[PDB]
Amino acid sequence: AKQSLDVSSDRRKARKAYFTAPSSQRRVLLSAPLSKELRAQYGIKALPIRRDDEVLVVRGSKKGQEGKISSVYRLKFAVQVDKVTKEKVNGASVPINLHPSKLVITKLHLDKDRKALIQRKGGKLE
Amino acid sequence: AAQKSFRIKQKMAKAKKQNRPLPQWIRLRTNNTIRYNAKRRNWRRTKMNI
Amino acid sequence: AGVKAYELRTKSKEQLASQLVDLKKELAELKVQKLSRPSLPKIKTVRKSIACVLTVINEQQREAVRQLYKGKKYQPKDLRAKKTRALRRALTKFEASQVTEKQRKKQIAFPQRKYAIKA
Amino acid sequence: AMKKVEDGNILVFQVSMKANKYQIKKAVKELYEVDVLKVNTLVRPNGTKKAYVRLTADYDALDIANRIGYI
Amino acid sequence: SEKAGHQTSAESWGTGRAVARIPRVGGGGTGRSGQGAFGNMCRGGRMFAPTK
Amino acid sequence: RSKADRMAKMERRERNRHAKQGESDRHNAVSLSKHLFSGKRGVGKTDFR
Amino acid sequence: GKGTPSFGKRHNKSHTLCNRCGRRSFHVQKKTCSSCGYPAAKTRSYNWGAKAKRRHTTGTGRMRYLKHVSRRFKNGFQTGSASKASA
Amino acid sequence: SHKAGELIARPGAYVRDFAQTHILKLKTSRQLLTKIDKQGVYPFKLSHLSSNFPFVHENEEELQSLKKDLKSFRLGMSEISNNYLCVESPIQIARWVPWDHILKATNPNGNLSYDATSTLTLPGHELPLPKLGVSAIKLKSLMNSTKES
RNA sequence: AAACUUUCAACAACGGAUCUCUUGGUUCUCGCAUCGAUGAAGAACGCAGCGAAAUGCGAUACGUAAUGUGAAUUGCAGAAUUCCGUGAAUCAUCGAAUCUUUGAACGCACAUUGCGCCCCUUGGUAUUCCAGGGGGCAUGCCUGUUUGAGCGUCAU
RNA sequence: CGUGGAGGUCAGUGACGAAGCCUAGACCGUAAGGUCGGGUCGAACGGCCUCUAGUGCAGAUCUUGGUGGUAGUAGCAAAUAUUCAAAUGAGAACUUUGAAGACUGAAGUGGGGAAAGGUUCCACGUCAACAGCAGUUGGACGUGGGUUAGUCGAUCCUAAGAGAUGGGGAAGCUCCGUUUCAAAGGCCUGAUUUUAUGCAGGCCACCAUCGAAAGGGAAUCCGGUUAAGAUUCCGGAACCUGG
RNA sequence: AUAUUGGCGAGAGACCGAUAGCGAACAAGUACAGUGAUGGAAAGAUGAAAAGAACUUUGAAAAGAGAGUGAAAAAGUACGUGAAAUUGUUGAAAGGGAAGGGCAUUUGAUCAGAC
Ligand SMILES: [Mg+2]
Ligand SMILES: [Mg+2]
Ligand SMILES: [Mg+2]
Ligand SMILES: [Mg+2]
Ligand SMILES: [Mg+2]
Ligand SMILES: [Mg+2]
Ligand SMILES: [Mg+2]
Ligand SMILES: [Mg+2]
Ligand SMILES: [Mg+2]
Ligand SMILES: [Mg+2]
Ligand SMILES: [Mg+2]
Ligand SMILES: [Mg+2]
Ligand SMILES: [Mg+2]
Ligand SMILES: [Mg+2]
Ligand SMILES: [Mg+2]
Ligand SMILES: [Mg+2]
Ligand SMILES: [Mg+2]
Ligand SMILES: [Mg+2]
Ligand SMILES: [Mg+2]
Ligand SMILES: [Mg+2]
Ligand SMILES: [Mg+2]
Ligand SMILES: [Mg+2]
Ligand SMILES: [Mg+2]
Ligand SMILES: [Mg+2]
Ligand SMILES: [Mg+2]
Ligand SMILES: [Mg+2]
Ligand SMILES: [Mg+2]
Ligand SMILES: [Mg+2]
Ligand SMILES: [Mg+2]
Ligand SMILES: [Mg+2]
Ligand SMILES: [Mg+2]
Ligand SMILES: [Mg+2]
Ligand SMILES: [Mg+2]
Ligand SMILES: [Mg+2]
Ligand SMILES: [Mg+2]
Ligand SMILES: [Mg+2]
Ligand SMILES: [Mg+2]
Ligand SMILES: [Mg+2]
Ligand SMILES: [Mg+2]
Ligand SMILES: [Mg+2]
Ligand SMILES: [Mg+2]
Ligand SMILES: [Mg+2]
Ligand SMILES: [Mg+2]
Ligand SMILES: [Mg+2]
Ligand SMILES: [Mg+2]
Ligand SMILES: [Mg+2]
Repeated sequence: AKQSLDVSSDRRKARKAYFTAPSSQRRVLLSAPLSKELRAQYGIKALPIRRDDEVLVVRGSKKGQEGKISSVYRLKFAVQVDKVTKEKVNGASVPINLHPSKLVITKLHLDKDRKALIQRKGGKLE
Repeated sequence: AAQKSFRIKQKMAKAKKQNRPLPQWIRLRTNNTIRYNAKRRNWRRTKMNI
Repeated sequence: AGVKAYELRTKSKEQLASQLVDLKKELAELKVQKLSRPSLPKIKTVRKSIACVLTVINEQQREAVRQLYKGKKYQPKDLRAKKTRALRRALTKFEASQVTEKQRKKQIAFPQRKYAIKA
Repeated sequence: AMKKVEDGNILVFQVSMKANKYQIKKAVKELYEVDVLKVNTLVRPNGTKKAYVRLTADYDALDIANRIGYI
Repeated sequence: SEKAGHQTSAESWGTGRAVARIPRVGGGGTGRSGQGAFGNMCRGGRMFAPTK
Repeated sequence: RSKADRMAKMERRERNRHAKQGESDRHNAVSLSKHLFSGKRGVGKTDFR
Repeated sequence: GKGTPSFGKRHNKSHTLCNRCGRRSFHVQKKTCSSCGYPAAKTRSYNWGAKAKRRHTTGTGRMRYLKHVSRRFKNGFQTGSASKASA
Repeated sequence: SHKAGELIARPGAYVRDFAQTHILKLKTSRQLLTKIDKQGVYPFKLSHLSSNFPFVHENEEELQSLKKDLKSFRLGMSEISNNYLCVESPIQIARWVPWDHILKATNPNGNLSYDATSTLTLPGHELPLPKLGVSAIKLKSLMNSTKES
């Protein structure tokens, strides 16, 4: 149960906030868990997903496949990993839209800001 | 009326630039609900009223 | 692409005017090319560069005028602060705290004390 | 507009709605370094302003049109 | 809402040979003009004994 | 281009079935006419010939 | 001949465009707008017409200045600028 | 674009399309089209349609008269090109695209995409890679989006 | 006997009920006090690389500056100083600016994109003629300043 | 007996198929109704004990939406009138050109304009809807091009009239009035040399402003030119005002 | 201490569920009407994902038939489910100036229980 008077348990308000969230809020809404290896390595459970991470699909028809993120489509609430596509007989290939909560990050894209963010969340870097 | 004022000619120029169908690249957008121009005007169909 | 305001702030007046007329010539020839081609994605960057240069020139002149009117009574009305019309018309703290000598002596003699009942 | 160049030394420009014939003549002399004989103007049915600028015979509009860069 | 089913301008056309005597929306050119109004049996009208 | 063309052709269908002569034809018919469904006729002056 | 033959003699105008409200309600012989009341200083509105007040009230336009007053109040009518780096 | 390592230039050779015909409005365009039809079925430069060409001396008055002729001929060619009576022959640059980039990036409509904005149709109705499903527009978008090109 | 009419059943039409849904409405409670001559509310006309609206904005025109976040936007095009960055973006924040023609609307007028006057400057040989740029010129009232009026009135 | 919600219970039913809908199948009740099978469908819903109501329709010349018979019926009959060949095209009573026959008959079915409309003008592409038959055609649909002035108008003047100011009414929104019972404003000579323009030394009777694209009014003609513009563009030849 | 159908920010309900609830769940004070003051609508739902039907063949074409995508086109931008009025085809029956109903049985068709 909630205790604060500023939190709302209203389904209409929650659904309106989700469907009219802006881009910088959609960044945090599209978060993905780490692997057990990276979790034991870094001390972090989940991170927001980025355009050059190597993931693994753990749910759905494409469960078991790997690849790099090629696009993070924040408008369509989805992510597009390379080499996970549906092909046609005339030679076309459309990408599959995946949700990031049904993926596992296996390798990060580490720069200055992500190192600061992991140290902010209270992980280790050595 | 072939001898008009600048105010009338200005409103006529805006109404001329507004008279177009829908651009086709707008139909291809993500979650597009505009299917036609619902405010199209024609000279013999409906009048401008100055 | 485009100009950067932190790099424009290290320049002077005639240098900013020269950069302004260069960008204006470039926008002119880009409109000439747009007459033949519909999609030209450099027009947006040249327009934002012109707006940035104009912003920096205006803020330099306004800073000069503020230093010229520093400290004086009767500054110009746009350099004056704008809260609201009612806030500008209200009394100041000095006029609000003006007090008669009779009341001032009364507040000196008998101010409200601190006390407790408990013991 | 192309026909008028090889006809009467006439360049055709789109100008601001706030400009008059003195300002048009002065701006053409400033921008292209020529001498102007005449300026005729109209307001178009789409709401813009168009000027026909006739140059003097010691100048050629074909040269300016090549410089500007649309011919 | 205390004004629901009352924000319209309508008048009864009278006793005649064709239509019933409900108040009807006047005007022209919209599809709503000529339609019945204000009754609890009319579409868009007020309800019987509105809740307080 | 042919995708958007087929889109527009499938979208104009119901307007075509209502026989509008374009997207600018928006004539609205009223429900009932007062001059056709009001009044009575006496022995004096009448409303139509 | 009070109907359709006399509807053919209908080619002048009683009202033209207004300058304050822009509506075509400006009577040319009265020199008065029958909608906004121009050129009177006060804008014409009545309490027996509430739908017209609802049509022309505040918030039906752009609100070019009033839409920022609540933010300026909440921030406290501050002046100056912001500092960098949180340092 | 904003690319710094690019070339920007106009072609200098033109090609007459003899299966097209359209009466022009400019008198210089009509005279120049008479010269072009006299020239033949080979690519031509605008300098070759001059009357001062070829040079019988090295004196620069023939250069000045040829440049004035070119100034008139550009105005003629502007209307001859507008009505598809004549087309330009293009300038090319050899360019390298990585195969792993080609096979990693994907097309939504493989076989059915073409240009529809080009003017020559033999480029535009061409498949570079037929049994992979990549067209000319998609191949040039891959070449533009690669940084290792 | 068929056809035709009517009844009964299966399938197919016409039409949009019922069911399931819901980024909307409606009512109640809590907290707060902030429009305008420093030009408001409202109006007109414009502005996007490719838009008619809705939503934004004013010739710096779907925006400029500053501050935060930290890699997108997406229909296409295009983003190295877009990229281990003094940095995407219809992102959030917003304290600096810009703010056409109007409107209480303020030089006069306005069914007109009409007509003036003053100051500084630049160009035409020019205090007198013409043109461009910049800055001004409403009414009522209050306090003060200056110039005045009246045998209203005092001393010379 | 039945319906929408609420509290409790059946650790109730349900993707091995909830609710709804159809059913020349089955059973129970005097009845309101309840229950089972089959088909269709794809995500929620019941029994009992209680609480509550915007709780049950054949009608109101009821409201809104939909659909019939009449019925392939009435009708598509004012304005004297059409025919032949070729071309185009999937297709021609109706489009284009040619060959014929007619009509308007200069108070024309001709050539221009004023109110009003607003791009309908013209070119290219082109037929789903519209043109009460048709359509390859169009004032339709899609994309563009086109309106050039010292002399033509407006702008200026006043007409019938409208209307501020100074004043005077009215609780007030506002009313009267237009030179009024007001200290109502300009030309210049000055003198000319802080020298630039303070007084000038004579004036000053009129009182704002709006009101005519047919009244009053400074000045332009001819020839050529476009797909579409011209007393405006080009060529030639004039005139008027101001300096 | 009291008022508050406006403005700004929040939290809720034995409230309504697209002919209801505000006129407006959607580019709604919009489209459209009127000289004017004013009057004033209709209109939500493919699918998890457009993967929105490539290719062959008949046709001038719209389209059809194959094929294909999909869990399903008994989901094809006329798109969840698809009632009634009204209509088409097939099967069964009746019919010498209406049709329908009650009691009773014959004929044909069809059907459950059960020993
Ligand atoms: Mg209207
Ligand atoms: Mg003119
Ligand atoms: Mg209601
Ligand atoms: Mg008359
Ligand atoms: Mg009148
Ligand atoms: Mg807008
Ligand atoms: Mg302003
Ligand atoms: Mg006038
Ligand atoms: Mg005083
Ligand atoms: Mg209820
Ligand atoms: Mg219930
Ligand atoms: Mg279960
Ligand atoms: Mg079921
Ligand atoms: Mg039955
Ligand atoms: Mg029951
Ligand atoms: Mg229960
Ligand atoms: Mg009831
Ligand atoms: Mg009922
Ligand atoms: Mg009924
Ligand atoms: Mg009854
Ligand atoms: Mg009905
Ligand atoms: Mg018949
Ligand atoms: Mg008849
Ligand atoms: Mg006849
Ligand atoms: Mg005929
Ligand atoms: Mg005769
Ligand atoms: Mg005759
Ligand atoms: Mg005569
Ligand atoms: Mg035509
Ligand atoms: Mg044509
Ligand atoms: Mg027809
Ligand atoms: Mg037809
Ligand atoms: Mg057209
Ligand atoms: Mg008066
Ligand atoms: Mg006048
Ligand atoms: Mg006149
Ligand atoms: Mg006379
Ligand atoms: Mg003509
Ligand atoms: Mg001439
Ligand atoms: Mg409703
Ligand atoms: Mg309604
Ligand atoms: Mg009418
Ligand atoms: Mg539906
Ligand atoms: Mg289905
Ligand atoms: Mg249907
Ligand atoms: Mg039925």
